[PDB]
Amino acid sequence: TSTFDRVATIIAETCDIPRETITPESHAIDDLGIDSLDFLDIAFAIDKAFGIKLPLEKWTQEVNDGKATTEQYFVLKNLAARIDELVAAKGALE
Amino acid sequence: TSTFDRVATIIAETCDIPRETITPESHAIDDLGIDSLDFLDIAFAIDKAFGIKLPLEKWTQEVNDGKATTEQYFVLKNLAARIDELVAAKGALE
Repeated sequence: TSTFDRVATIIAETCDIPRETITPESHAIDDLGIDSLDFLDIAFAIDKAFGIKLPLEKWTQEVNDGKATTEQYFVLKNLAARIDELVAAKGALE
Repeated sequence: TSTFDRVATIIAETCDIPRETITPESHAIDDLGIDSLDFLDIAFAIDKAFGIKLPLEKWTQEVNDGKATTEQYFVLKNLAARIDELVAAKGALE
């Protein structure tokens, strides 16, 4: 099962959002009716689901230091790529 | 300077929000025109400002486990109380 599909499922069940409406181009923020509280629930679910920790503070720092754009963290297809990166690192550690 | 006042200043300057409109009863979320991206900037600024880390994942877990309400984390007066608690702990460690 692809990382994105796993993410879509998590989001759909975490915020009761119709799975069919979630695409790789959707956003984990300001979209799908996802409010701030909803997003924190998504980040929580993703962390436990993949055994990782979305480093929100670190990401915010990069977007401010001009080292990243919001799209690379919140666009679902890219969020999946961020998760794969965090998984690879956590895997090595394990 | 009170913890709340410090928080109000941070929020005002982080999201360019008129300080006069920030009260102890305001919310760090779904209020003051604060969107999800704005909130993450606020959490970031608070962490560095007080030398602490707002444990967002842990809080989300408590609100889900029925061990806490959103009000005790996002209502500014209460957020200030959460910060004072995190500071006390960090202080002891230091």
